[PDB]
This record gives sequence, structure tokens and C-alpha cells, in this order.
Amino acid sequence: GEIAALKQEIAALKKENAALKFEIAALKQGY
Amino acid sequence: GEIAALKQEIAALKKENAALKFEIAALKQGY
Repeated sequence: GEIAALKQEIAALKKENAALKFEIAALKQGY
Repeated sequence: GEIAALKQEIAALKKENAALKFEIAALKQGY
């Protein structure tokens, strides 16, 4: 399913944008 | 077009993951 694969990709990207965003905040708290 | 809108969304997310990633590197260089 093309739509399903495309949603999966978006899922993954959201997960990454969460993770890298958590990295930011953690650096600002640390530094 | 559902596929087109979905690709657009992925485009946007990639753009964000780039931006927040640039923020990271820039903080590590700074700090």
C-alpha cells in the first residue's frame, strides 16, 4: 500500500524530529 | 492528490530534520 508506506515514512520522520528536538533541549539545559 | 500531499508532508519534515540538525552541530561548535 503506497499510502501506508508513505504514512510509515512520516511516522519515522516525526520520531526523528522528536529525538533531535530532545537532543536540543538537553544541550541547552546542560550547557 | 493524496500521494502528492503526503510527499509534501515528507518534504516539510525533511526540511525540519535538516534545520534542527543544523541547530545541533552549531551548538556543539559553540559550546
